Amino acid sequence: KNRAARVRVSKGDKPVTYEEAHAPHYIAHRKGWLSLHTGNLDGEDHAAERTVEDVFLRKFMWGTFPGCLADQLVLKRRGNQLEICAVVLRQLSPHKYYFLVGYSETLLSYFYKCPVRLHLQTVPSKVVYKYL
Amino acid sequence: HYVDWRMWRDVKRRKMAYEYADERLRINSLRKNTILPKILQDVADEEIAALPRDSCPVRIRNRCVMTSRPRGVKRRWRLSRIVFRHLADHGQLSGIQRATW
Amino acid sequence: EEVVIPKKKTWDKVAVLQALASTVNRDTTAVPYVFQDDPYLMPASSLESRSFLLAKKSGENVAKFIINSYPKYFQKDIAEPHIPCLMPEYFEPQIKDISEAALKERIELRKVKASVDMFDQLLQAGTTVSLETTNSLLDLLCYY
Amino acid sequence: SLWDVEFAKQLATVNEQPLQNGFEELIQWTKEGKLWEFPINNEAGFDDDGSEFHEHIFLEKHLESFPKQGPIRHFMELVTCGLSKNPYLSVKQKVEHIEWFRNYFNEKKDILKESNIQFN
Amino acid sequence: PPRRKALPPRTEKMAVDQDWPSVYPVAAPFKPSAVPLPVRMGYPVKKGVPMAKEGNLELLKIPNFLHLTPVAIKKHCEALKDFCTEWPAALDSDEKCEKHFPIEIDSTDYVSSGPSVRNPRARVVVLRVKLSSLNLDDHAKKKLIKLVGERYCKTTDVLTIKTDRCPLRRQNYDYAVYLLTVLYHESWNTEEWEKSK
Amino acid sequence: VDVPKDLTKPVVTISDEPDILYKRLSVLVKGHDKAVLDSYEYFAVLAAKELGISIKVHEPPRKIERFTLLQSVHIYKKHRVQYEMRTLYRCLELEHLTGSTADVYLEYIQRNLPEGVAMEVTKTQLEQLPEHIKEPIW
Amino acid sequence: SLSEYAFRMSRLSARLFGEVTRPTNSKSMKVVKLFSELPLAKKKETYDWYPNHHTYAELMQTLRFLGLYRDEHQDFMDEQKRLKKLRGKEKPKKGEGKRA
Ligand SMILES: [Mg+2]
Ligand SMILES: [Mg+2]
Repeated sequence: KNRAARVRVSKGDKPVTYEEAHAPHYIAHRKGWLSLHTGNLDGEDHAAERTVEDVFLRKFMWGTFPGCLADQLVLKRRGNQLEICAVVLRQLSPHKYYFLVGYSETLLSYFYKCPVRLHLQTVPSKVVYKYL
Repeated sequence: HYVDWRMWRDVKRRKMAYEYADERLRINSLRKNTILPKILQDVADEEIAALPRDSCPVRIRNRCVMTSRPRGVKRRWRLSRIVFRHLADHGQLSGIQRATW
Repeated sequence: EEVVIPKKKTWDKVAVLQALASTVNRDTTAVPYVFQDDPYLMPASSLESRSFLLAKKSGENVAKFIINSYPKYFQKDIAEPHIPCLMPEYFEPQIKDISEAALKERIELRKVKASVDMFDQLLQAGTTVSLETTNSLLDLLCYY
Repeated sequence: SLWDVEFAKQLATVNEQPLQNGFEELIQWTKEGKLWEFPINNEAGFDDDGSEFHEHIFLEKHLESFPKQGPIRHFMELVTCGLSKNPYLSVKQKVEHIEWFRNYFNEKKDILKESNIQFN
Repeated sequence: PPRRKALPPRTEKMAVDQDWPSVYPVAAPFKPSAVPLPVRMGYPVKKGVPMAKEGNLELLKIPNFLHLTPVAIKKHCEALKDFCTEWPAALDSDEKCEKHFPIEIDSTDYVSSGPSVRNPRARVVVLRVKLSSLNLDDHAKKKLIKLVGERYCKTTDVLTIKTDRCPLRRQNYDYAVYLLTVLYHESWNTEEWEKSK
Repeated sequence: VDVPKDLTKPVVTISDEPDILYKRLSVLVKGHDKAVLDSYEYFAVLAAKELGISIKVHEPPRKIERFTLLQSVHIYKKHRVQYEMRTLYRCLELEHLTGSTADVYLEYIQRNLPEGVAMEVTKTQLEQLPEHIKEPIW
Repeated sequence: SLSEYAFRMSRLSARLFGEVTRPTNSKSMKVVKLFSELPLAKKKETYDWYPNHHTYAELMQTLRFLGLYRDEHQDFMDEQKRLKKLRGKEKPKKGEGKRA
């Protein structure tokens, strides 16, 4: 039996979100993609470069915001601009959020030579789609 | 800080192949024609053989840039099949979905 | 028959953006644009507003300090056309030779202590110093 | 002068206000060069030293040292034709290839003398 | 003291009659605290309802057209109308356009995403001209057709020249014009070896 | 009440050179979402109608690129997992516009182009015969 | 195969459009082919194949030492190494040959 990115059943007290509860065969049927770019299009290029950038950005954000991210990240590219959208918690103080946001945006912009803009949506707790 | 010594050697081969690349092109141009005298072509053959081994472009292998897997790698994304499937199933690859028809 | 070709109008590279900006108007319910648009992240008072901006500026300074301290991690151009601002910053006297040209370099870099010490060493060496360079050094010392 | 530069900075400071909207941020990015200049040209910021089509293509002017007759001329005609058809190379490197062939033939003139060929 | 409490969403402060283009000036990620729309997205669970906009990652994963409302589009076009000229009235039909401008130039610009914008496909220049417009007699017409070969389509009586050797689009355009000029001049020119036809 | 009293309109300067004439502009947008393309098409059509540009929109046939990979990590060649990438095309052809109008329209649509959508714009520039080709001097 | 008029017309066309004037053979045409395209080694895909793992590792290592990046994997490795040292299994130093 397949076990690719599937959250298996449990006692029933395990909370899951919409993204992690849906199996990969539901992609483009019930849930969309976590990253949008023109690399994976007919005639376009730099698909490998976008993939490497996306992987590094997700790891960088995960380590830069420990215990903050609730769900996955939404990465968008429009021309030269890069948009990183994250759903975070509210445990940390706003001063720490603003300090990290300014530091992360500046560091990523200089590293990837493109304007990087970070947007945060704070939630009281991790949203539970269902209990598996 | 690369994945393994095999990847490190491949990087060195790519660097040494990027260097001496124009020199190989110029010498091989002499070797790949019948207009030039045969003695000059043989000298060009000796020169290109005396060139460093790692500068040969056929010693470069398209390994995975995540797990250093020498085979099962898609060239468009430069990823091994297992890493590519893992990212695709998670949904981190744009415009990639399961094929059903 | 003759066709009348209209003259080519010209505008600045930001003229369209300025026109689009003029279309929209100031909104009242919104907070200042510098802050986030999240209910938890939006400032509540003026003191919170100032503190959040200072924290964000502090983060930018920390990021800039890291970039300047470790330029080698960001020396990889991947953007075309080149973006000079998004590059590592260098503020060091690369030319270590004791000469007028390197002294002028330190004057441009605004290294007051290095420039005056180098000027003293140059004077002790006996090599001539241009009047313009001396005046430039005085301007740097007077301001700092 | 330095004082005038600082005076200009002070004038910028008193005329400087925090960004008020996304359009202003895009305008600032465009002026700073961080953002592209729409419409997209796909060639902005790239000039091959202002060279023209005749300089890029017609490279026969660089074969003056090379003999105009013989197998060497035939080989160089092939090389120049390939360089002219190449779109990924600049004029500087195209000449550099010709310079390398001229130097190589000069070094190997003795072999050419054996094969009854004269270079330069 | 208790943890900092998030303020109520500003949609409450927003009124029914509002300048929505001002609320969403540019393209921005979806914000439930700023969008006064009770939009739900997500596949419902058994005896369930689609997830609310708060914390809905699926809504965030949609490129929103809030900044492109019809009112905003009309206002933006009205401001940008000052930047546009008027097409000539005499060139009413394509026949008149062909009559006054026999030469047509085709080039392609590509819009991509990423730090780099360079694209080698932007150097291709296509020049189309009908040989009927060109001042060609019998000898020049026949010689030009033989020289160009497959570059000329007899059914459309159109000569098409594609230039991609030059690195720059302007250089390709200059080379294309130069090729057309030399082809025309050489076609009109008569050579002695042509007598052996 | 707190509205700006005066607004500084962007400066538009008319040069002395004739504007470039474009016979037809073919704007082809590639994407993975048909609804996004439909929304972008409606936005582009509305903008063209407001600016008075004649525009025709049609849907080129879609392309699907499929490939297969091993389902497992070892000794399971028989079982495969198949992936695909769907590229949907939408072509908007605008005719009888000048260079200035085309430049403004392109800049407006490109800035409003959503993420994950590629645009290819094909030009059709009208030109006269060159001076050298006017008459057979040779 | 072709008449003299056709041959000279074809040669004139080759001169006009930039092709090789002389009647070369297939082997000799490789000289034109080699210089008409970038070498595979010189292509950007070849040398810029791997990302700079030295940069992507040292930069994160510097950030972690500066207290701006938390690595769960590195914390796991450090904790396991500390526990092994407490248990007794410590890494032998270079030049300390247990078997020697
Ligand atoms: Mg099975
Ligand atoms: Mg191999």
